[PDB]
Amino acid sequence: PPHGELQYLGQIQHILRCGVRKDDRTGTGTLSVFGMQARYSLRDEFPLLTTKRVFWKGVLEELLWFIKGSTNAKELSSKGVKIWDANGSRDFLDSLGFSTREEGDLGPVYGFQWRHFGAEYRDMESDYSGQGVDQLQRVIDTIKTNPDDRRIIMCAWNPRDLPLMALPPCHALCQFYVVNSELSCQLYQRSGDMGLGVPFNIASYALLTYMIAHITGLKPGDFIHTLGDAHIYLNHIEPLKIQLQREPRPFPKLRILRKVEKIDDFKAEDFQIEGYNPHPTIKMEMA
Amino acid sequence: PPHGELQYLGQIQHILRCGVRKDDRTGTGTLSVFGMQARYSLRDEFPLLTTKRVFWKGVLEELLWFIKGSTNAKELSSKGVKIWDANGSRDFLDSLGFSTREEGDLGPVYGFQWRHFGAEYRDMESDYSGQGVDQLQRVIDTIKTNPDDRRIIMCAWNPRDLPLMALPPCHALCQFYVVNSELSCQLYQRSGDMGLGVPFNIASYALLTYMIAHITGLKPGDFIHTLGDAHIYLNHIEPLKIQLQREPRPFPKLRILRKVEKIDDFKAEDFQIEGYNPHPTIKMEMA
Ligand SMILES: O=c1ccn([C@H]2C[C@H](O)[C@@H](COP(=O)(O)O)O2)c(=O)[nH]1
Ligand SMILES: O=c1ccn([C@H]2C[C@H](O)[C@@H](COP(=O)(O)O)O2)c(=O)[nH]1
Ligand SMILES: [Cl-]
Repeated sequence: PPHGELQYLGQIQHILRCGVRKDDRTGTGTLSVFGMQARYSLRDEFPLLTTKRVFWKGVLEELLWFIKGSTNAKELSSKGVKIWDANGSRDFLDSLGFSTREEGDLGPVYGFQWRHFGAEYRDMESDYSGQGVDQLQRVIDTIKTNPDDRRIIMCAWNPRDLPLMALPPCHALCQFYVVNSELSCQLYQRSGDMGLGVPFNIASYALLTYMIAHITGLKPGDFIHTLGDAHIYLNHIEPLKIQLQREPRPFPKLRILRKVEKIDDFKAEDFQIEGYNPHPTIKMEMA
Repeated sequence: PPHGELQYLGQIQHILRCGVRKDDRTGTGTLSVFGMQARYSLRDEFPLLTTKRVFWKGVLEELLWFIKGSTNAKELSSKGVKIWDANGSRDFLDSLGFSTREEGDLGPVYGFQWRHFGAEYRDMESDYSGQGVDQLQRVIDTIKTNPDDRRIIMCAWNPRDLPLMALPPCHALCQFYVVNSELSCQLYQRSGDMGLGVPFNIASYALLTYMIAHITGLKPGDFIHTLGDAHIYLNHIEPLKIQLQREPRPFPKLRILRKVEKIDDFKAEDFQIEGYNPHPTIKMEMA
């Protein structure tokens, strides 16, 4: 029975061989395929890639920051995870014509869309309690009451809010699915940087699934990752060919250390990755 | 190259062989698989299924009806297509608690979200011009000016609006992609009745791509159909095994009969399906 990591490595291989050359907004150049889908089993394994070290601290801390609805890069910055920092900087905000906005204000990105979809965004300090739709809690209650439901969706693509956003979300929607007591999740990702983004993104949605599984009493099933524009940046080709030579190692397991009742209650300390000794990190220049 | 239709038929097969029983509200039951993807080439052919007849005129009228932003079932019904009629009727509306709604008023469904995303829904009679995001035109404008864009999305899944819709959308979002003068489109369909609904859905989005390609000077590229809950109703199993007997006849072609430059300008008479040779319609009862 093949290693789950092979779905991912297979996709890189496919894009390297069949991707078509396609310029991008950043100017870097890509090899590009439109429309891909892979399936990672969450059953007694957590698919944290092993052919390079993935930023597990970043994934967990960033997901908790989404859960709490934060739209303040500094709030994540402070937990030791700098991934959003450039996007909240003075210069960049200015780049986009957001001169009035205070630094760190990312606008109505994921955390606001997850907890407050449709509320009038003001700034990153505002109290949004009980405004907009709480999609994350709705997904959880739907699972608890009607697992057969075919509309368990959370959606961060808000055409109305895109003008106000630092970055338009790559992870546009996700759907949950339950049969035989197993919770699955399919993410629609409109845009995937295969090198730097995608491994992080898989870990991030798998983690969401385990969290949701845990508070609804279900076992984690499958994470189905669907891609729009799946791309390898031209300058990721060499780092990736090195990656492609390494041997997958067993995926870690993910242990949740205490029974947790509300998704809001999860703390970073609740979670232990166990058995993860990946091949070394591989830097890939950000585009 | 294998017939495109085989993608669909092989999905039916997979669900028959591999799907798991899952209940729905009707008490029909389904076999179900979560997460599937098929690719239909649009180059010089049009995937209107041939192993049963597809309701092409329903497809074309319905798509033109969405493009106008209509949410009134009666406007479609006057074209000879009755697919939305039940959902707009006095008894149905009452069943949803829209006791005071004019009959035909579907609430903010596809047409409204496509043309007026995020406007406050009034009724099916209202003038909406100027309000909401005209996602369909924005997608068009973006294809002409910035074909490389990885953000060309139209979203019908509006959590704010769901409580007011006759039905929640099955097609939650679609993404467009351009490379080498070819326009592709991926649909994310959260829920697919494989027998009754999917061959229709496929024709629908293939048609839309053909329309947009036309007005932007592009060749049709690929249609990628992604599915969440891909299901066969138990009372379709037998009809489907009849269908699987049949061997696909070359897909017809779509000719568009005149130069049209605004998507609103398309009329049904503008389109000819040429060389469609389906086996007979197979009746499949609505769940
Ligand atoms: O979680 C994320 C965020 C971004 N990206 C990549 C995809 C693109 O390369 C780029 C976003 O830029 P656009 O697709 O918007 O051009 O970052 C990811 O892979 N994952
Ligand atoms: O364009 C459409 C609309 C509906 N359905 C099917 C999918 C489900 O069987 C049902 C919708 O019911 P829910 O998924 O909302 O329960 O209709 C389609 O296949 N295509
Ligand atoms: Cl990483």
